[PDB]
Amino acid sequence: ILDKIFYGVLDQGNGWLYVYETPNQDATYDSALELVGQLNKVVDQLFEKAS
Amino acid sequence: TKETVYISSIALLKMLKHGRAGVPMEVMGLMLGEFVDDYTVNVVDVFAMPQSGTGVSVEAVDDVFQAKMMDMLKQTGRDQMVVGWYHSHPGFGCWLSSVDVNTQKSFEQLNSRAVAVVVDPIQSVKGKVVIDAFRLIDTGALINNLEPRQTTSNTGLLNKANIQALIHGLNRHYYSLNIDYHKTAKETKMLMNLHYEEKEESNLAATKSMVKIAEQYSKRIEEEKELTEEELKTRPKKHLSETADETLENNIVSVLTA
Amino acid sequence: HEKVTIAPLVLLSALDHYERTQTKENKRCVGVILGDANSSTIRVTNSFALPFEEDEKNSDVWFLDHNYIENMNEMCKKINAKEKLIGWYHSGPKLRASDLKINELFKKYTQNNPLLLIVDVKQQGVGLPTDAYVAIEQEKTFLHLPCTIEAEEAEEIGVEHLLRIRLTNQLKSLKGLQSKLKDVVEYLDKVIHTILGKLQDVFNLNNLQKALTVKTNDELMVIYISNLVRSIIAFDDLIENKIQNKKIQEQRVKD
Amino acid sequence: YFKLKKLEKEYELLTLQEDYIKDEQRHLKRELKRAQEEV
Amino acid sequence: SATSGEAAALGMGLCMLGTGKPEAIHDMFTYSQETQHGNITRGLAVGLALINYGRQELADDLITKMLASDESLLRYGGAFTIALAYAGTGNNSAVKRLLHVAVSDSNDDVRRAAVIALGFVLLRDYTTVPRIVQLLSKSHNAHVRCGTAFALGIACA
Amino acid sequence: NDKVRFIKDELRLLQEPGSYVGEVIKIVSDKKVLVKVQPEGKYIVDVAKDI
Repeated sequence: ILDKIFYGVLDQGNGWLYVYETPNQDATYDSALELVGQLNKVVDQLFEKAS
Repeated sequence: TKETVYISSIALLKMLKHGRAGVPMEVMGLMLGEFVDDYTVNVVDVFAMPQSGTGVSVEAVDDVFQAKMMDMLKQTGRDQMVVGWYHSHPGFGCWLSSVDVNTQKSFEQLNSRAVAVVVDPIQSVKGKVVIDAFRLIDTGALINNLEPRQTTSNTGLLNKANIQALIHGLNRHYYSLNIDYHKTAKETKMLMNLHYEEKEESNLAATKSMVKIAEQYSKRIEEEKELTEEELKTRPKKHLSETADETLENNIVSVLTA
Repeated sequence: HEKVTIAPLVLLSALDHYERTQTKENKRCVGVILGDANSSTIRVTNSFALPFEEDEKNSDVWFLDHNYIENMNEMCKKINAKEKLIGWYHSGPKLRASDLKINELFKKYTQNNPLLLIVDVKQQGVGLPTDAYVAIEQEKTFLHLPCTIEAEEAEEIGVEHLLRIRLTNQLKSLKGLQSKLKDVVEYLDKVIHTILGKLQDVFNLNNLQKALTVKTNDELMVIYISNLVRSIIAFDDLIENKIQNKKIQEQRVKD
Repeated sequence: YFKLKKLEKEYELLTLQEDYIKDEQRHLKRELKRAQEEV
Repeated sequence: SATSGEAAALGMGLCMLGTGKPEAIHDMFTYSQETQHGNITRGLAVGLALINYGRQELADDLITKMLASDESLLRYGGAFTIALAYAGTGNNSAVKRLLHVAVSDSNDDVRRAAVIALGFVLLRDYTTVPRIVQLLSKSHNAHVRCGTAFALGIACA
Repeated sequence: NDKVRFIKDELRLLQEPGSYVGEVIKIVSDKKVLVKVQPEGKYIVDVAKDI
């Protein structure tokens, strides 16, 4: 489970196994977060030389 | 001098299609319509003449095939006689050759009001058809020396070389003209059919983009990230603005599906 | 299915023959189409006209010229040798019961299944009211095919010379709803078969659209998220221009 | 009173030039389509 | 007959100057659409402007009917009706009509008749004439720029 | 508005034959410069009135 070979989850109370593994979605978080970091450095060069 | 030559909307589409037979092979076809005095040439219907290996010469005209087709056009509602013929000169300007002078002269005894039109479909791809006409002289407004062709206006001579040098000196087989088009109220909506039949195609393109909505925005966001680094390393905006325009069209239109 | 494409040269040819043949009192003008039906997309690059006269009180009297069929062979074949007769067209808004007998006359000249083209001369519709039908073995039925506009150098040049989103579709959806509504009203008045079979197909396939609303809004917010990251970029093309315009103003003051 | 009504007509003259430019800016985009595509 | 019909249309319009007869407004407008001659139809459209002289807002009935038609000749004479009726003392609503025709119709002659008519409505004050003309002098459509030259040759001449 | 006049007037610039390419070799007191064209030979033309 922690090695990320097969995503799953156990139950140690009753001795069972539930559903865990689910896929991801692109163009939402990972794609948008990388754009925020790039646009933050570009805007810093705008007002710097504007004054 | 100049005059006003009216051409129907249906005649322009047929002349451009006839000139598509071939670029090196010149095409020629007849026309139909009426006249108002000597200052108005009305072009209503056009005729398509068969091809000839002589390159549009005086001997390339067949009067037997002409008489058989014009008699059949009377049953189709054509009461107008032949107002002239059009000859395509692709790749060159608007001018008359030595063959066109001898060819047009042979029709002076038949119809003295005939018009020789020079169309250039190669240079017409810009959205405006470059075309010129040349008419014989039936006189009656002229005789020796007079001033026919009322309402001289719009453009000048232009054309290319030969027929531009002499205008009022020799008016017989060549002189400059203008082109005009007259359309009615019903003919306006005829060309408006380009844009619920087309409504199905609007939602059809949305069906393919419905499963691809994740793949379409994946390429747009990753492209805006690469263009952002190029703007930061410049210390451009043209390539970045083009990507945002495609994203705007893929968003609002996609909302319209709901 | 196959596709049908009508060039604007054929469109204006059929629409002009209304006033040329002096057609009035709700009559029709029967023409002829020339194209290549061998491919999957039927494209008609040429069209002509034929004399047609039919009585209003008598549907068994119609005139057709079969001699003009042989006259175009001595002309078109000497220019374009690839032009053949794939069918004919009509200038009437709606077809009549006489079109079944017209197919018997043109079946000998046509080398394939004749095409039935309908062109509305009133121009009272939205978009492209021109429709096409293909007569096959049912006895016989007419299979409809979508009609498009030919895009070529021999057309668009003349179109652009003479002449020069959802709101349009809203008026198109009203035509489909009012067509089925008026058909039921006329049916109940004349009484108290293929329409009744296909009518319930729409009703059972918009209350059903509300079950996916939970999954519908999942991708709708992504559109606004895509506009949010784009909105920040929109200011990047503005503020940058303001900085460039400010440097231009500083040069104009010193002038 | 005479000079007071002169200012009211000046506001209409500014409106005539303002309403025409707002309409012209939208029609210039139509001429750009006939320009870059034709040349 | 287009030769004898062209001069026959302008002869009736010269007698309708000033007030004239309102019955000739609908007669010349109806027979203009039923004539297939260019010179006769153009002569009737120009004659409609000469019927209403100094009418100002009273000519709006003819202005609307001429601008509603799709004929390039009828739309051309519509600008002359505003020029003659609103000549001298003008109105803010008459200038807006001349500006909308120049940006709507694609005819280079109709667009030229709009800027020429702007000189007759400004005859009240010759000081504000060059303020309007200077904006149309640098524009496109050289056919329109040819009419803007007479704009200073009408009022301030 | 200027973009409309610049594009329509470009037809005169496109139909213009253009200009050749050469290099300066020597000058004289007559205000005539010797221009050496790379494919062609040398030519003596008149200098511009601006410089």
